[PDB]
Amino acid sequence: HHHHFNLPPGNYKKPKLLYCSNGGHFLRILPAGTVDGTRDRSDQHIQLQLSAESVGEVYIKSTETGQYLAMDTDGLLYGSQTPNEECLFLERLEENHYNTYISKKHAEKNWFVGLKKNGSCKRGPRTHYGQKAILFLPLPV
Repeated sequence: HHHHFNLPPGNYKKPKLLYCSNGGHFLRILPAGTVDGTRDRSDQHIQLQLSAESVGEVYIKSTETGQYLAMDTDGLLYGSQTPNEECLFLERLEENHYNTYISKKHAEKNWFVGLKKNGSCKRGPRTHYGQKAILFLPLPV
């Protein structure tokens, strides 16, 4: 293990919106496969269904398009049509409150899912423990 094992409560029974406290954007996976964030709660591409593959390891999938959130070899988030190694994330509690998602594939490098204040996703190498960009709150749809 390269990381702690404090897990968030909550479950995967229903879809969620992944709200980033950094700028208040919801993670969004557009049909074209791009990933970013939007503050529009009415967006049809921010409803996500998480599922556990192993305790603390999850897939994050767009309920609208079926695409899986994934992080590529250069740390960019993209929507994948099919599940692969780049789609698994270690879901952990952070700051005794938030959910953080570490790329399983690049876990030794501490690459997280994160959104900047302007709503653009952060590239893996630019993320790290301590940032507000990596902190999310799963909200009901």
